[PDB]
Amino acid sequence: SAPPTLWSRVTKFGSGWGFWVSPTVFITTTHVVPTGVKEFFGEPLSSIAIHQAGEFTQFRFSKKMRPDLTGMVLEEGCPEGTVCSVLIKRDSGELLPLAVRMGAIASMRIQGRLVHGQSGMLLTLGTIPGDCGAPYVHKRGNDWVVCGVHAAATKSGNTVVCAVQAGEGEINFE
Amino acid sequence: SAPPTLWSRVTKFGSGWGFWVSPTVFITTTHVVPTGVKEFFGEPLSSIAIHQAGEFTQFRFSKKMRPDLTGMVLEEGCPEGTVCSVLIKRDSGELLPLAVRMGAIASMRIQGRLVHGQSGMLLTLGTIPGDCGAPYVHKRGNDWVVCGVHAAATKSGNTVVCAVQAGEGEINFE
Repeated sequence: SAPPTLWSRVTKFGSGWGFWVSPTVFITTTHVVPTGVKEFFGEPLSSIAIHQAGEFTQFRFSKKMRPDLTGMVLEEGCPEGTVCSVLIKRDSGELLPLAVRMGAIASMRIQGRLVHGQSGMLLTLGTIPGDCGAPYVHKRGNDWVVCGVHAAATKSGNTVVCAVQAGEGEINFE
Repeated sequence: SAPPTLWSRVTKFGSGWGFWVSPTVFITTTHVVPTGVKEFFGEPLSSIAIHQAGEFTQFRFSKKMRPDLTGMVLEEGCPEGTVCSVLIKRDSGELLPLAVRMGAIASMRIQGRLVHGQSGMLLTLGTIPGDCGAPYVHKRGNDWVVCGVHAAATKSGNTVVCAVQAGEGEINFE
């Protein structure tokens, strides 16, 4: 079970959520990012290094925004076959950690677009519209690491997709 | 473990393999299908109903080619999260059943192309060039069913991709 400080990194943001990886680094899902604003968390956009790759968005602020936090490992994608936890917060405040077995990084057709991400199968009460941005995490030893942020899910809800940093690894026909 | 008759359905074909689903139906991987020939298994192409969808190829012959076989269930894709077996035959005759936990149906970038298929993670000695066409199977009760045919694999070999019948199911941003 995630400690309270880990949950405290999960942060309401735009139409979804985001995650404080460190005092200065915040990750979220591209499509939830508020548009037509001049600031994020009170900081002018120009003072922020905003990196975006498909559905994966990262902010690095020039000042410490969460100095209470230690830096956490951000993996480029979740270990295939690993059971990760999606740290879902609901608007009510309810915490809903969901266990998901991670699959492959690939592109999924989502509402007309081919979206690069990583799929997983819900093991656990699933994800719902508004959950986008919630972090996918797992433990390595006594530490938690984050590997993706929630983006989408199948109609049944049994399959979820998170945005990741990793690109398209080498696959060959056999 | 698969019975000898199940293995007997796995059939050398072109640059890979194919699988007899029934006395008249044979499935294989599109890219292994021999080109510039007039017959398959001694039957004129015109007497064959050849169906192709991406890397999934199916033949239905107009005569019984394997009357020794009972019809087997062909699933449109493998159950996500299920441990399937890839029934690999090697050119030497060696049988190499590999256990693979199946992931999501999606598109993978493979040598420049976005290829529709289903990925899985090798659990078990992996797949090698020449294995394409080998069936992905699992048991339901006392029966075996087939759900895909081998197409490709990552450089590490830890991730494999089979061609399937199923199309792109509904996914929505959350």
